[PDB]
Amino acid sequence: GPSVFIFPPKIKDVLMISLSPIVTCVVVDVSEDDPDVQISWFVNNVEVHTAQTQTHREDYNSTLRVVSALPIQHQDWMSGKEFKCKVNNKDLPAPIERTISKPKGSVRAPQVYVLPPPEEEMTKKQVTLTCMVKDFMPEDIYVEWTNNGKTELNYKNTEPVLDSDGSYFMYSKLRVEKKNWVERNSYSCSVVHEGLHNHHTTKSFSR
Amino acid sequence: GPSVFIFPPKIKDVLMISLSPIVTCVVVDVSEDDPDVQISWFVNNVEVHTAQTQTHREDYNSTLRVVSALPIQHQDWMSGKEFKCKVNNKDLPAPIERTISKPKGSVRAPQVYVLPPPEEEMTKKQVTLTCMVKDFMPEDIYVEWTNNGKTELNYKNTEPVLDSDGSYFMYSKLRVEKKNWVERNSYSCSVVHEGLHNHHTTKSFS
Ligand SMILES: *[C@@H]1O[C@H](CO[C@@H]2O[C@@H](C)[C@@H](O)[C@@H](O)[C@@H]2O)[C@@H](O[C@@H]2O[C@H](CO)[C@@H](O[C@@H]3O[C@H](CO[C@H]4O[C@H](CO)[C@@H](O)[C@H](O)[C@@H]4O[C@@H]4O[C@H](CO)[C@@H](O[C@@H]5O[C@H](CO)[C@H](O)[C@H](O)[C@H]5O)[C@H](O)[C@H]4NC(C)=O)[C@@H](O)[C@H](O[C@H]4O[C@H](CO)[C@@H](O)[C@H](O)[C@@H]4O[C@@H]4O[C@H](CO)[C@@H](O)[C@H](O)[C@H]4NC(C)=O)[C@@H]3O)[C@H](O)[C@H]2NC(C)=O)[C@H](O)[C@H]1NC(C)=O
Ligand SMILES: *[C@@H]1O[C@H](CO[C@@H]2O[C@@H](C)[C@@H](O)[C@@H](O)[C@@H]2O)[C@@H](O[C@@H]2O[C@H](CO)[C@@H](O[C@@H]3O[C@H](CO[C@H]4O[C@H](CO)[C@@H](O)[C@H](O)[C@@H]4O[C@@H]4O[C@H](CO)[C@@H](O[C@@H]5O[C@H](CO)[C@H](O)[C@H](O)[C@H]5O)[C@H](O)[C@H]4NC(C)=O)[C@@H](O)[C@H](O[C@H]4O[C@H](CO)[C@@H](O)[C@H](O)[C@@H]4O[C@@H]4O[C@H](CO)[C@@H](O)[C@H](O)[C@H]4NC(C)=O)[C@@H]3O)[C@H](O)[C@H]2NC(C)=O)[C@H](O)[C@H]1NC(C)=O
Repeated sequence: GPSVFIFPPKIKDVLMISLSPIVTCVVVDVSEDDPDVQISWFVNNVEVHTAQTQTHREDYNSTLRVVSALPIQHQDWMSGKEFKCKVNNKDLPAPIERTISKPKGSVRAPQVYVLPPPEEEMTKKQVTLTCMVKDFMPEDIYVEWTNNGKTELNYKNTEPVLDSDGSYFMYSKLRVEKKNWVERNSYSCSVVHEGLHNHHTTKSFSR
Repeated sequence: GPSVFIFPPKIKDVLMISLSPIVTCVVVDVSEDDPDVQISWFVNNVEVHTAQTQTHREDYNSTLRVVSALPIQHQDWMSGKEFKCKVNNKDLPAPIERTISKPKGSVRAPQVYVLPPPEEEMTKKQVTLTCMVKDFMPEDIYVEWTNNGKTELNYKNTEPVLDSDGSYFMYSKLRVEKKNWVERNSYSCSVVHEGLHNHHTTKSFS
């Protein structure tokens, strides 16, 4: 029969009041001969009727996939309410129910540092700027590099790693032209995390 | 019936000639009522007879698990030969065969840099050293920090990340006593990868 997966909102979406967090319930292995799936949503066991649901074909193996997106209030996530999807179908011996909520635990703001290129790289045409983000809990975080406020082109993030004390760390690596680095630059690391004031902080090499 | 999974050697083991790389074949859902499975191993379709096999109980669900560990020659893995386990038993309708080999692809040696602590930490008793390992392919790598050659305790590695040019990078973070680092400079980053000369390099602060 079908299988159901449940997915949280993106951390940036739930921490920035201007964005639209969504909880998503995905039904896979739905039969082409029985596409009708009934999906019911609950918030702390109260049924709600606001989800947007769409069906598509998975050509890889001739099955259907149903995607149900529930728009949520930021504060319902942050306050630890439980979101539940209940999936019914003729091809199921019982409804499938999946639940998700913001895990309850310690909160510690990240310490953010920007590191210059290693000295040995300074003979190269392109150099590497590193943003160290550490000591944070929970692991959910959003990190980007920006230049003059514009979300940067060539950076890449590591995933968070569990440190020896139970906090997490990650690094963000930015490649830049050495010319741009030595000349007046505004490269900045920007971090979104629930432990920060206004859920956001930036670090830069200069003002 | 049973299911068979096959696992590669650890990258450090297969790159270091002093270590012992192993290819492992795991049979799950063996019946406690019929524990006997026959496992045969082949390298480039040549049967080999050196594997060590054990059986044990999985009490979670009253099944057995059989683990067969083939000690391999490093060059067989590195040259792209296929390793095959073949699992049989009197009640299977046909044997189950699993194969594994080193993935094909390009090789790029890592560039390794050590980064000092952020200047903000330099007023603290403990500081953070960073080893930046980048531009490598394939993603299989081993990275550690050492202190006067002794493998260090308090470091943690990121996993590799796919970079914009199809190569990989990672970082390794080590916490040290500041006094000790500024005085003795005893900490170095050691990297084991296919692309390096002797499959190894070490990087120190200058
Ligand atoms: C038929 O084919 C399909 C398709 O196959 C795939 O695609 C084709 C083209 C081929 O390439 C093929 O090789 C591929 O496999 C098969 O469908 C797949 O079925 C398997 C199940 O068999 C599914 O596997 C689960 O995947 C989960 C992860 O899914 C995400 O990530 C993968 C990539 O890593 C994506 O492919 C998926 O689409 C998912 O992506 C996420 O989707 C979210 C929802 O949209 C996104 O979030 C939303 O994003 C929007 C913006 O877009 C907004 O931001 C919203 O706010 C937000 O909500 C999200 O961004 C996106 N992420 C990414 C990274 O892209 C796994 O989580 C899951 O693992 C769990 O379950 C396993 C049991 O099945 C178990 O073994 C695991 O241990 C794990 O168990 C859980 O563990 C946690 C703890 O960690 C516990 O809490 C739980 O208790 C426990 N739960 C359970 C249930 O056990 C599965 O591995 C796969 O998702 C699915 N793919 C697709 C595309 O649908 C199908 O099976 C084939 N059928 C047959 C019969 O062969
Ligand atoms: C009865 O219960 C048992 C036990 O259950 C478990 O334990 C209990 C207590 C509960 O906690 C329960 O929740 C647990 O599940 C059940 O047994 C399990 O059965 C499932 C299958 O149903 C097995 O799932 C596969 O797992 C593979 C990964 O296994 C490793 O990682 C897990 C942790 O994630 C470990 O638990 C395992 O033990 C494995 O660990 C590895 O073991 C290696 C061998 O020992 C180690 O390597 C060796 O290490 C030594 C040093 O120690 C040397 O270095 C050697 O050199 C070296 O070789 C290795 O270090 C170690 N790793 C880790 C991290 O520990 C998955 O890979 C596999 O996925 C494939 O197959 C799926 C289909 O089954 C498919 O959907 C997946 O997509 C995936 O498919 C593959 O995809 C790739 C591309 O992505 C393709 O290339 C392949 O073609 C494709 N393959 C296939 C076949 O399609 C499975 O998920 C599970 O391992 C097993 N657990 C154990 C412990 O045995 C049992 O099912 C129950 N029975 C019943 C009837 O209920």
